[PDB]
Amino acid sequence: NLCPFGEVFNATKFPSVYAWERKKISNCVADYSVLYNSTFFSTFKCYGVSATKLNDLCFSNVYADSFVVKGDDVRQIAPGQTGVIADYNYKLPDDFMGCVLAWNTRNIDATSTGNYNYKYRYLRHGKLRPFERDISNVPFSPDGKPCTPPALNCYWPLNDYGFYTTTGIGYQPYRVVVLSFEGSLE
Amino acid sequence: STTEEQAKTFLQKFDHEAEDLSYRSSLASWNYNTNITDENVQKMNAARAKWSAFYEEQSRIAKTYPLEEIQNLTLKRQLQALQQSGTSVLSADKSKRLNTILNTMSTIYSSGKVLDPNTQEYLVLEPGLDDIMENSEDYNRRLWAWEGWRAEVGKQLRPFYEEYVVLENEMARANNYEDYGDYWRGDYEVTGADGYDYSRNQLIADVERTFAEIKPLYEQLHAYVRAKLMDAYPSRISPTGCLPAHLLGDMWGRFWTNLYPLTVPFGEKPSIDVTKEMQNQSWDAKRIFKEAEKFFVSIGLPNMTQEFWVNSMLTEPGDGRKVVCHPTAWDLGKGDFRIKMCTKVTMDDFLTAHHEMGHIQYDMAYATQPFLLRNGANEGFHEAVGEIMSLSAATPHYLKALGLLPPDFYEDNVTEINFLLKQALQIVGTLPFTYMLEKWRWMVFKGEIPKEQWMQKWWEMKREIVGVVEPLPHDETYCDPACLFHVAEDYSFIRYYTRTIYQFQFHEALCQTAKHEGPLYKCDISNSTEAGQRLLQMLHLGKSEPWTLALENIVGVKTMDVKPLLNYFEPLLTWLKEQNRNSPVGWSTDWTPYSDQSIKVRISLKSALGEKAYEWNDNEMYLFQSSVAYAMREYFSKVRNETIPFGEKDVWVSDLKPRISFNFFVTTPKNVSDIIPRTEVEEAIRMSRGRIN
Ligand SMILES: [Zn+2]
Repeated sequence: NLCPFGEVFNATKFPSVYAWERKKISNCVADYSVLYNSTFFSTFKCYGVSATKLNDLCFSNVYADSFVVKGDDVRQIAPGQTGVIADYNYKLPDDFMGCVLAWNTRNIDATSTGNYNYKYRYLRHGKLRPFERDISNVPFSPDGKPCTPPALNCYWPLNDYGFYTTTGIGYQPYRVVVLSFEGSLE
Repeated sequence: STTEEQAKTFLQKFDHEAEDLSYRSSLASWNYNTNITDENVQKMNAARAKWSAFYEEQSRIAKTYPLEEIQNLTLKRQLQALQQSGTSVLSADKSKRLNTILNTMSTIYSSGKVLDPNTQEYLVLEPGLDDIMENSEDYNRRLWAWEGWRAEVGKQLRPFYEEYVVLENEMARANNYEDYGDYWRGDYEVTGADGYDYSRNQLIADVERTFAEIKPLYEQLHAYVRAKLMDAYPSRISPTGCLPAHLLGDMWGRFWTNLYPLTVPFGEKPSIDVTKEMQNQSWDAKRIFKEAEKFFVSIGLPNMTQEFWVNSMLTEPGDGRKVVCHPTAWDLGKGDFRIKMCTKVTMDDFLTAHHEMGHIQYDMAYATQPFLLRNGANEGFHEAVGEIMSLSAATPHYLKALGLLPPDFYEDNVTEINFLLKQALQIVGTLPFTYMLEKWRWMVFKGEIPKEQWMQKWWEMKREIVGVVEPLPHDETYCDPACLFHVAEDYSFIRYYTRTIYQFQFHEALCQTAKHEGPLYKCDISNSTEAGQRLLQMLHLGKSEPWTLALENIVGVKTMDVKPLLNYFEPLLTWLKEQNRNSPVGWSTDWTPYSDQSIKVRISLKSALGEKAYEWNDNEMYLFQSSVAYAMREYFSKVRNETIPFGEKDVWVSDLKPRISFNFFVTTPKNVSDIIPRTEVEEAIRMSRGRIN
């Protein structure tokens, strides 16, 4: 069958960056023609492979990691990057093999009054491992002793993205689909 | 974790929550300004209240982390900016009485009006009294509006301002300052740096030092304007005295720019105005900003974002929406930069487009700084960046490059001198006014001026620092400084002095990097990317570095310097000296507009010296003022055969030395401009016993 890329990029539900969801793509003929030819995506940064050589290669498993980040946070979805999104929300290994696809969705995910349905983790004890997910909304203390907010030095680790249609492109919502390819060295 | 690590994560929580509340407050403010109604005021104030309440509640939490524990300088700057409390230290009783005083002072100023001699007419400050002060050239009508504003707004604001000083001094001393003026000088306070330290006492030293160098330029400009005002008002202004306060082109004498038609050097030559050449090239409001944008992209600054053009209100809306028609540049946050300007195709709005975009460029530069460090280096830096853009935009070189002037255009020395004189009336004429007014408040907060000498010292420094005489004697019932908007609005006024000095320090430094050969007033930094790169060094810093270091980046020195300002008006100083060869240069504080007809009174102390029974200090002086009116009132009815209700208001007292002497004169009611000659007054005095010979 055809790999349902239209069920990933055109999905009406994109999860938060800290709660990013992964879909397994396999046992389907891989047709990536809609990606590179179309100018829909604002980023097509492939790593460890070439976009033109995707068609030539085959026999791999594809994982599609979908989430929404800020406009300025797409820089941190590159392998070897540092930030509140790379360290605490979504980390890519330095040997990552795949392509990162992001496109502006100010029309969809941004509202005049502010769309706060998307959250990111900015407080954590230690950085995330590559392809590791932390969805625990427990209060954070710099020393590490548990406490109940509101208090001093006790904060919630998740803070909402404030998405408006009037903000600059760096503060506008972007939907990011990270594609992971099973390498020939399986 | 140490206290710096705990303050580091507190700033992360603040920066995220401050960003949304600040953006919501600014977003609500924009909708009100772009659509004035009753619903938008509620949303504007509600959003502003949330941001204010959050900032105040978060400010005390920041003080939980002492600054000395924080080793990192970036975090130390942010907490220091957040740990400032202000009126928080005051008790609930005192912090609520202060808001009552501050709001009542703004209400009195906003609702101030005078009733014309035409009885069925009230004249508000805008546009009623401002039109008389800016446009009218009648001595009698200007003194009516000038004295009327002082007698109405100033007298009501006097009791509130005395309590304002006491309450604000208590707040400042609670925050460990010496006085409320010392609190205001903390905007130029750098303490954590090494070699970049600026004290609060250093500000007054530099302000006073720089003003001593502007005085030779201002005296030559004061002498030229004085001679020209003698042509317009013959016999009403002394050739060697000061300038009457009501003849300075506006209500307060802050700017002399409205005296240009009277003091134009070469009136035959017209000004270099391109407003009618823009109308003939089909220029629009968007065209003006598009050309302003290319100026900043010429010097290497970034162009305006695509969000700027859609979001900004660059013209008055066609539909019937009330908008504020005051040009401003908006940094709402979240990368949202807007300009609200009711743009007209005129040239004056063309220069405003370069000024307002000079703010957006500053805001865009430090937009990557931490949220608490996203502002100008100090209060004078932001308004200096915009002004230097208008200096290059008004240059005939810039106008010819835009096609608004013919390529074969002669810049004659007559037109250039007219330009510098126009600049001096606005830039130089305000410096002594700004210095003197803020010096008065600094000494009033310091307690150096007792509240019984507030008006004695206000007009003593006006006649000595500004060279301006009061047309009428104001005696301790007026608050003349409070009649200005800023004084009654609890706004520091020294920012308008330092901004002028910084303006020509930036302009001279940028023109040097642009390799400009010639006078400084003909400099255009356009198409010089190196000038923009030097400018961006200061712009991107924001509040991250002390303003002394930020000043050093663009200027090369970390001290305020006025020699660049004196270099701008060097061609005008040469021309002013040639004109003032046969005119007096300088003013004498002795002469007053009422001194010639003033009658001195000698008090003979017939009572025993040093007796507690008779305290003849201040309670008995009002009887003579209300008694002399009766003598003149009876005199006019008997002799002049006309009845005039003379009262204590009509008799004016000046140079009052208690128990010794005082000078007085009488004026016709509602006609204070024309004062009765002393001979007629002495004729009434000669009718009774002759006390003074
Ligand atoms: Zn401005």
